[PDB]
Amino acid sequence: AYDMDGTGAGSLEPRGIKSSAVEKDSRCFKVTFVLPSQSRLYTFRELQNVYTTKMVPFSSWYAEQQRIQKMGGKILKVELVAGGQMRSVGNQ
Amino acid sequence: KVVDRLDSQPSAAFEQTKQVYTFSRYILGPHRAVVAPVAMDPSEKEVVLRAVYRQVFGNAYIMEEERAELRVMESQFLLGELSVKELVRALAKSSTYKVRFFEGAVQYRFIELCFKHLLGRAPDNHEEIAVHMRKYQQEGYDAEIDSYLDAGEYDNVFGDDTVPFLRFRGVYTPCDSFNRQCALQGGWANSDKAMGGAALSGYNGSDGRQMSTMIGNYISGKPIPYEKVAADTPLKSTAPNWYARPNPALAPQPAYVSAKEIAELRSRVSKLEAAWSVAVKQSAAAKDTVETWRAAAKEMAAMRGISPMGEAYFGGIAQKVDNGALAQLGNKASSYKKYLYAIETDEVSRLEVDLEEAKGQLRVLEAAMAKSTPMTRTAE
Amino acid sequence: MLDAFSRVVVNSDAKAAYVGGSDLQALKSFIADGNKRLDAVNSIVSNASCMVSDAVSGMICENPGLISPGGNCYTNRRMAACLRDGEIILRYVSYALLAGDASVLEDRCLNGLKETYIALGVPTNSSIRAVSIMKAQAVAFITNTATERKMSFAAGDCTSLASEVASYFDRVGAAIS
Amino acid sequence: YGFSFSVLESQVKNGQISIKEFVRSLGKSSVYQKQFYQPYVNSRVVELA
Amino acid sequence: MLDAFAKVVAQADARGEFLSNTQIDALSKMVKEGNQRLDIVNKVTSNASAIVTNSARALFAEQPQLIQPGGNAYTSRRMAACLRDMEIVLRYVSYAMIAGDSSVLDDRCLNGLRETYQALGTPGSSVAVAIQKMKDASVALANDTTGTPIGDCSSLVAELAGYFDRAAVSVV
Amino acid sequence: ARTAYPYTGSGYGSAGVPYGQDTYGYKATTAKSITETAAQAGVFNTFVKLLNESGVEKLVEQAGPYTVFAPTDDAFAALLEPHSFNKLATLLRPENNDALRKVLMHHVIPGAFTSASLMDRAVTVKSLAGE
Amino acid sequence: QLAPPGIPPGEDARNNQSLRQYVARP
Amino acid sequence: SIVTKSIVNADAEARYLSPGELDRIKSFVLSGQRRLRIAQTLTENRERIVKQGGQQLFQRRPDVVSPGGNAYGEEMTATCLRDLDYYLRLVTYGIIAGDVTPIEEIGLVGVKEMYSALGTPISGVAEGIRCMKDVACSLLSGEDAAEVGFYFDYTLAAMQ
Amino acid sequence: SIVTKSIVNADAEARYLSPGELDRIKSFVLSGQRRLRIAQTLTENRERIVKQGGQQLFQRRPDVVSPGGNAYGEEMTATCLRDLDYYLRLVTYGIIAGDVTPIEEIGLVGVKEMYSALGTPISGVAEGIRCMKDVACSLLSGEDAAEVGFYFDYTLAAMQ
Amino acid sequence: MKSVITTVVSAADAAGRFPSNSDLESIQGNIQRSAARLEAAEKLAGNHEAVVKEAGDACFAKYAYLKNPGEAGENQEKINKCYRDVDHYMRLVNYCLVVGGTGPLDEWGIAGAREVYRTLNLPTSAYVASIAYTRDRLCVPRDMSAQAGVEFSAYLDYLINALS
Ligand SMILES: *CC[C@H]1/C(=C/c2[nH]c(/C=C3N=C(/C=C4\NC(=O)C(CC)=C4C)C(C)=C\3CCC(=O)O)c(CCC(=O)O)c2C)NC(=O)[C@@H]1C
Ligand SMILES: C=CC1=C(C)[C@@H](Cc2[nH]c(/C=C3N=C(/C=C4\NC(=O)[C@H](C)[C@H]4CC)C(C)=C\3CCC(=O)O)c(CCC(=O)O)c2C)NC1=O
Ligand SMILES: C=CC1=C(C)[C@@H](Cc2[nH]c(/C=C3N=C(/C=C4\NC(=O)[C@H](C)[C@H]4CC)C(C)=C\3CCC(=O)O)c(CCC(=O)O)c2C)NC1=O
Ligand SMILES: C=CC1=C(C)[C@@H](Cc2[nH]c(/C=C3N=C(/C=C4\NC(=O)[C@H](C)[C@H]4CC)C(C)=C\3CCC(=O)O)c(CCC(=O)O)c2C)NC1=O
Ligand SMILES: C=CC1=C(C)[C@@H](Cc2[nH]c(/C=C3N=C(/C=C4\NC(=O)[C@H](C)[C@H]4CC)C(C)=C\3CCC(=O)O)c(CCC(=O)O)c2C)NC1=O
Ligand SMILES: C=CC1=C(C)[C@@H](Cc2[nH]c(/C=C3N=C(/C=C4\NC(=O)[C@H](C)[C@H]4CC)C(C)=C\3CCC(=O)O)c(CCC(=O)O)c2C)NC1=O
Ligand SMILES: C=CC1=C(C)[C@@H](Cc2[nH]c(/C=C3N=C(/C=C4\NC(=O)[C@H](C)[C@H]4CC)C(C)=C\3CCC(=O)O)c(CCC(=O)O)c2C)NC1=O
Ligand SMILES: C=CC1=C(C)[C@@H](Cc2[nH]c(/C=C3N=C(/C=C4\NC(=O)[C@H](C)[C@H]4CC)C(C)=C\3CCC(=O)O)c(CCC(=O)O)c2C)NC1=O
Ligand SMILES: C=CC1=C(C)[C@@H](Cc2[nH]c(/C=C3N=C(/C=C4\NC(=O)[C@H](C)[C@H]4CC)C(C)=C\3CCC(=O)O)c(CCC(=O)O)c2C)NC1=O
Ligand SMILES: CCC1=C(C)/C(=C/C2=NC(=C\c3[nH]c(/C=C4\NC(=O)[C@H](C)[C@H]4CC)c(C)c3CCC(=O)O)/C(CCC(=O)O)=C2C)NC1=O
Ligand SMILES: CCC1=C(C)/C(=C/C2=NC(=C\c3[nH]c(/C=C4\NC(=O)[C@H](C)[C@H]4CC)c(C)c3CCC(=O)O)/C(CCC(=O)O)=C2C)NC1=O
Ligand SMILES: CCC1=C(C)/C(=C/C2=NC(=C\c3[nH]c(/C=C4\NC(=O)[C@H](C)[C@H]4CC)c(C)c3CCC(=O)O)/C(CCC(=O)O)=C2C)NC1=O
Repeated sequence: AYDMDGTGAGSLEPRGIKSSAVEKDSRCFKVTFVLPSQSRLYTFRELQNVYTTKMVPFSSWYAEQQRIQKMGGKILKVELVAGGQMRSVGNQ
Repeated sequence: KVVDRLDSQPSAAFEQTKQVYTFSRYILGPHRAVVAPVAMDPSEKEVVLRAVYRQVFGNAYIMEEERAELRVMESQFLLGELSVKELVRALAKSSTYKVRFFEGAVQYRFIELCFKHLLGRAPDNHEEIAVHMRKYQQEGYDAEIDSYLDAGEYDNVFGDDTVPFLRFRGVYTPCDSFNRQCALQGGWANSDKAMGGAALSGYNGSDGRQMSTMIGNYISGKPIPYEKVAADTPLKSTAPNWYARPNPALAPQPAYVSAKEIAELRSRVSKLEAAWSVAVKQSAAAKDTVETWRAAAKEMAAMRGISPMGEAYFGGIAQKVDNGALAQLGNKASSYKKYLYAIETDEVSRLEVDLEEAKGQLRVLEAAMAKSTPMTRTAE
Repeated sequence: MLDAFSRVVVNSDAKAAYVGGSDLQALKSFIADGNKRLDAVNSIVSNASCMVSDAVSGMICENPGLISPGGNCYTNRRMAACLRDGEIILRYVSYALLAGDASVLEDRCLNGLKETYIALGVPTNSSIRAVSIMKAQAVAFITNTATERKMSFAAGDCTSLASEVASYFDRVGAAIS
Repeated sequence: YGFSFSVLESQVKNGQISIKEFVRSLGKSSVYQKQFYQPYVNSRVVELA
Repeated sequence: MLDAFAKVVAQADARGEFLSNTQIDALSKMVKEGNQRLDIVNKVTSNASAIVTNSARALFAEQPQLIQPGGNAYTSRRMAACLRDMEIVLRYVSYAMIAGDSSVLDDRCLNGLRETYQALGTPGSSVAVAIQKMKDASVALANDTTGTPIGDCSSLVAELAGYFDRAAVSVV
Repeated sequence: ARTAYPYTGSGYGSAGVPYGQDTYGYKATTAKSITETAAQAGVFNTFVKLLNESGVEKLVEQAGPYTVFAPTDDAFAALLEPHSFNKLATLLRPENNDALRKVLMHHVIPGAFTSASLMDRAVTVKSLAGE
Repeated sequence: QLAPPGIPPGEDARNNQSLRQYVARP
Repeated sequence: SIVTKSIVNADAEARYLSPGELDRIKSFVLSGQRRLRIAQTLTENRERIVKQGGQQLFQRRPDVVSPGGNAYGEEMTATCLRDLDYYLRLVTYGIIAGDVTPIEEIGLVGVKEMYSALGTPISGVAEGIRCMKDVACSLLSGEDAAEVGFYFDYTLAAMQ
Repeated sequence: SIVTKSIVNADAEARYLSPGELDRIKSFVLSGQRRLRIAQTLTENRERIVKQGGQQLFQRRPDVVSPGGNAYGEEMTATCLRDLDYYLRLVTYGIIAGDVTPIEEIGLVGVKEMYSALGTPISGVAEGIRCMKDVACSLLSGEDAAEVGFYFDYTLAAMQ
Repeated sequence: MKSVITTVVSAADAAGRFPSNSDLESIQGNIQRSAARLEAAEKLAGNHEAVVKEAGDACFAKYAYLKNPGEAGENQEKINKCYRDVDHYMRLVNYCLVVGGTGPLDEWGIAGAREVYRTLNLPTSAYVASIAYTRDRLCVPRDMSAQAGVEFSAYLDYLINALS
């Protein structure tokens, strides 16, 4: 259902990224970042644009930002575009 | 011939108001004719007197200590001996009119003030100002007032019983005279003590110089700038209060303007007029796709039409729908409603809207670009 | 100008009397059939445009000397002025019927009208006839007895307002005489 | 079958979402879970995903 | 048996005191509706047999056990009593609607109906379901124009439904 | 050569203008935040200083669409007249931050009201002060 | 729900009875 | 079915049914009786509904039965009435299921492809369904007709 | 355009154009002259083509111009002939491009949605296009008419 | 716009008076009559695409000579602009039912009409024919209520009297 159901260390499920997003959240970010591949010179695959601007769901923004930081990318701007701030009920 | 006679001519025997007044700005604001009826309640005499004091003094406070002057000459009107024109003649020759509008004034200011008080109009040209100056200098103030009232223009317009009012004629010979009229009456919250500067220059507000602007506009034919006609004006006291596609009311000028935004706006308007002048020629020639086929389709549509109700069975089944002047040719309720969206849906008209509003935004910025030296700037 | 309410106030002010309960039976009955008064005024102002052209043309087929050369209604300008003071008189009579008092009629319309029509050379015989035809149209429109226009009304009696407007019209006629 | 994803297709054509986000919201749609989630056991669902 | 006007008077004698002006403009408003209320009762008494027969037909197409052999609605007699028991409640709901008060409804319709239906073995819940189906058709039939001036009648159809629910909870 | 309002696109049905005027469908954000834009504007210095030391900076830095009505430094300098001075002089004392906060919060409106949005319209709303 | 048996609804006699002389209804 | 759809939507999230879903299932099983009654009325008046809908369709769309039209001839007209009967049956299924799952899974998924492959104008089928909707709602009460046309409207929207 | 489509199909694979694609571009630029000639002939005989196609359509589909039909009245008939002229122009574009990209990108993508929103029967438009195809192929040679009807057939298939 | 409101506060502004009890008393009738005069407003607003249609062909049925060449309705776009004018006038009557006075009529349809209709050869009798045809087809319990019909007909005949 949601990512914060008690799973941590010593769980049966492997350790992973845990979003705090309420289930079926509809909050969304708008992010701009650069992510060079750093593996294209031994796989020899075609290039792609690495400069991206896109909307990312709130329930996936944390795992996305951590993946971007893992692979040497730089994050240039972040904006919450959809959803309120510090709203108790009503993020779904 | 859409206008038959002017308002300088006497009123015809067929019309209750003048024809020019029915579709000018006359029908909108409070600048209308207030006629004294032939027998009056002491209630409704004061309705006439308040309009007279609003007009002849031209928006003056007039404390009742300054009213015990005029309690003699109002009494001949309250009895019913003085007409309204002889009442304004007696009021102009009183001393409170003199100390307010003659006794600290340059002659240009006094002449242009009694043009606005005793008649509903601005000074027209220079030649009618000079004849009144020479009327005063040889005969005095007393004959100067009778030069205004006792001529042709008063009795054909006001008669003897309408109070004077700011005339929205619709037909202006010298043109600018409309702008001078709108810049002489400065809207509903102005006066002549304020616009003449007779209070700031005065000592404890009394004994003020009744100075005047716009005397360079009377002599040289150099017409009134637009800001005194659009900002403070009877045009917006007598406004139609509707939705204008260019809003004619000026925005107040912004602080902290830069030359960069003016440069980009001046490039925008030059692109827009060039686009307009080429979009003009294509209109009314290649305006429609079903236009060449309009002459072709009419002969196909001519055949098989039945006058009586029920035809076009199209097989052995039903009746069918016809016999309407719009409906005989396939048109619906949406066919006449396409003219009601023709700002947005039209390709030519969009350019004409955005040309005028870029002009209106442009015009206020160089009014704000008249101030240079101790002028701090921003970064937008 | 006065109305029906202020008419009793100037009558009580002539004796410094308070308006008591005797005086208010005439005015609370003025309120009871006030809806009939509004329904009667609305029927007249609806067909006021037909009433002038009805009456003035009736005054013409009375007397062809008005459209005779030299006659008082001979010019288009004079015919327009006659159609103008038909409408002014119908306008002030409908003011007086709405107010319930004839005061606004005979200081704003009829005061000074007789010597005006004498000074202009307006013939008074036809002036009487143009007003009488409008009076006959007024009683037909108030009592809903026009030949070719019937208006929707709640059922009831209306001869009192018809008598009142008939009393205003001969006031007009005796004034212009 | 005439299935359609109007909002998703317009958003991806304009560039508001990337092809990754488009595929992500296709994978959690009702069509996908009706065709490749409901008629299978979870072990088979993993393999197909 | 009281009407809504007699209610406030019966509570005024009890304190022994005159009706104050707030009760009076509460009552002149009630008068000022007036025509709407009788338009409502006119619409229900014009279609009474249709209301009753359609509600009974929906009841037996829904619950077939009452007309099953052995049911409480089995045979011509039991059915004739069931047909117009509903018409009795419709009559007394219309009486209470024209009175503005549910005093005639409690006096001579709902007084002792529950142990009457208990002593006969009649299932009171099915009577209540029949009352609800008459209610739905009556409020559906009440708010149509059908050649009446347009206006709102909402405070009157709420009271009309309240009389039906008062009849429905008292039977069962 | 024809059509003043050209369009974006490529392939058949095009006009010669790239998709989005530069082939950018979804463009990055170039504008700075509220306190950033104010601090570079050069005219809202007192406003930004008061926002920072008052603690209201956290409110306006949130992503929520706000309409800020920041007064220029002229506006704060114009408080030295007698009337407004009598009402706001005690906001200079260092223990009165609680009322400075409400005065500042009254200037922030939830929602984005552009100037063209408000032409010939009268709108009533609640600002962050609750008034 | 309903008034007690026999009592005509709306015209009880114990309406404004004092507490010092009120009688409990059997 | 409402129960089925609630169960799948709860199954994807790997959770039991929340009290809202159980509330709605409860309300559905409580209304099942009038659902069956309405399905009764629509079901056993099928002949008049199909006949009168076919009339209103053929008077509104004379081209489909005109010489050469898709439903031209005795056999083609019979087949079109057969299709209308199909859709009335599906509407009864949907009424008893409490949701358009039966209507949409049978007769709506891929209907445009089928009718394009057959050469039939889909707008004619939409007209026939609308005519049947009016005829069928004429035989119901106010609230019943409102709830029954609720499904005809969905079938029309899917068949644009 | 054939060149454009070859370039994109080679671009997705991240390779230069193979000798087959270059061969086909060469053959296209060599035939461009007769392509322009055929486009000439179809282009400047547009009035007769639209007129005679409109006739064959209105005789084959009298319902669309019957009283109340979609193209009923002078204005509606003119608009329908306008649409036929649109499609003839698109066919000339496709003939000069050597491929149906111009026809399909302009006038075919979303045509069913548009004509359903307008209330126009798409089969009538298909009939009009077929009639225009016969009229236009009557004015060409054998091989030219074969190559020209090649595009009318695609437009008809897309407009089913 | 001349209404019940704008009359009594300009009479007070011309005299320099505060709103007295007559000024408040005049707006009390704007509470009673607005139940009737607003009921015709949505009735005309919802069914305005059948009234313009029924008035426009009645105008040309009374005057068939307008479709002759050289006349006002000779071609199709002129008849299209003719139906647009009846739509404009019914929209102004809808506005005047909402304000409660003859404000929007006198500002937007009446003032200056007698010049443009004479300059562009538009016959005013053909204008009042459509308004009269709308006037006699008022079924007083079927179209609207009784007083809403009175308020509607009183604004139709005002336009009839002003155009002639
Ligand atoms: C929809 C029908 C429901 C139903 C009705 C039912 N009633 C009876 C029997 C009686 N009902 C009454 C009721 C009244 N008598 C009154 O005077 C009044 C006015 C307030 C009422 C409401 C009485 C006295 C009887 C017994 C006399 C008789 O009917 O012969 C019966 C069966 C008859 C019997 O019991 O022998 C039915 C079937 N019962 C249902 O099943 C329906 C829900
Ligand atoms: C002595 C010389 C003299 C003139 C040249 C005219 C010109 C003129 N027109 C208007 C007034 C006007 N003039 C126009 C005219 C036009 N608007 C357009 O879009 C068209 C381009 C153009 C008609 C072809 C309009 C529409 C108004 C009315 C503006 C309004 O009512 O708000 C006014 C202001 C007075 C008024 O409001 O009537 C003047 C002075 N009158 C004169 O006395
Ligand atoms: C406030 C109240 C008020 C009125 C009642 C009218 C009445 C009235 N009419 C005229 C003027 C006139 N009045 C008439 C009218 C008539 N001649 C006839 O033969 C008929 C009997 C009758 C028409 C039915 C004519 C014909 C003239 C014009 C005389 C002329 O032009 O020489 C005049 C003189 C002004 C002018 O020349 O127009 C006045 C005051 N006007 C007002 O302001
Ligand atoms: C010799 C010349 C001559 C005329 C021009 C006419 C004009 C005319 N009509 C009426 C009499 C009337 N005139 C009208 C006026 C009108 N009626 C309507 O239905 C319309 C609303 C409106 C004009 C369009 C009315 C309402 C009556 C009363 C009777 C009736 O028409 O029902 C009268 C007075 C009584 C009478 O004589 O009938 C006259 C003189 N009659 C004439 O004898
Ligand atoms: C703002 C505009 C405005 C009006 C136009 C009037 C409209 C009007 N007239 C009457 C009502 C009436 N009007 C008449 C009048 C007549 N009936 C006849 O058969 C005669 C032909 C005619 C006599 C002149 C009668 C008899 C009644 C009913 C009695 C009454 O209400 O006083 C009523 C009360 C009945 C109702 O409609 O609810 C109203 C509101 N009132 C207004 O507020
Ligand atoms: C024999 C008994 C008897 C009656 C009931 C009345 C019937 C009746 N009702 C109304 C008058 C009315 N009737 C209704 C009622 C309705 N309008 C609706 O749209 C709803 C469908 C329905 C509400 C249930 C309303 C709302 C009015 C008054 C209009 C209003 O108040 O605005 C009138 C007009 C007179 C008036 O307004 O007072 C009459 C004659 N007359 C009688 O003689
Ligand atoms: C001199 C002292 C004195 C009293 C205090 C009262 C005591 C009292 N109260 C009630 C009667 C009542 N008392 C209450 C009391 C309350 N209602 C509530 O909702 C709250 C629980 C509380 C108000 C705060 C109510 C509701 C009734 C009416 C009971 C009924 O009608 O069934 C009765 C029954 C007679 C009657 O109906 O009036 C009596 C004797 N009488 C006295 O003579
Ligand atoms: C907004 C206000 C409003 C109205 C004024 C009417 C207006 C109106 N009713 C009808 C249409 C109709 N109008 C009527 C009414 C009548 N026929 C008569 O002979 C009697 C005089 C009168 C009833 C007393 C009838 C019976 C029809 C249908 C047949 C017909 O045209 O006559 C039409 C023609 C188009 C159509 O069918 O809708 C119009 C514009 N409807 C409204 O919604
Ligand atoms: C806001 C109020 C408002 C109106 C009332 C109309 C009035 C009006 N009509 C026309 C213009 C026209 N109006 C008509 C209408 C008619 N001709 C007839 O014979 C019949 C009487 C009538 C149709 C029933 C025609 C045919 C034209 C075209 C005349 C021309 O172009 O010269 C024009 C000139 C500009 C234009 O073409 O629109 C105007 C201002 N427009 C408005 O904006
Ligand atoms: C590896 C570096 C890194 C960090 C630190 C990080 C933070 C981060 N913190 C988040 C939320 C959050 N962070 C907090 C934290 C706090 N609240 C307080 O009052 C305290 C002051 C503070 C804890 C000390 C809270 C409450 C939220 C939830 C916001 C919300 O649900 O609206 C989110 C939104 C994701 C989600 O929960 O769905 C991210 C991505 N991401 C990263 O990649
Ligand atoms: C199809 C159009 C297109 C282009 C051109 C493109 C370029 C591009 N060049 C890159 C890097 C690079 N590009 C260069 C290029 C140069 N260094 C120099 O000194 C020279 C001046 C220049 C070569 C002439 C270098 C050195 C990097 C590696 C940067 C790094 O590893 O930090 C990267 C980062 C991806 C990666 O290598 O992981 C991209 C995406 N992407 C595109 O989609
Ligand atoms: C370039 C590709 C392209 C096409 C095809 C196109 C069609 C198109 N057809 C239209 C109308 C129309 N089209 C027709 C056509 C027909 N009626 C029939 O019965 C026949 C089956 C058919 C003629 C063969 C009719 C009657 C209208 C007017 C519909 C109405 O206004 O009610 C309209 C609305 C008015 C207008 O023409 O501007 C558009 C935009 N637009 C495009 O950009």
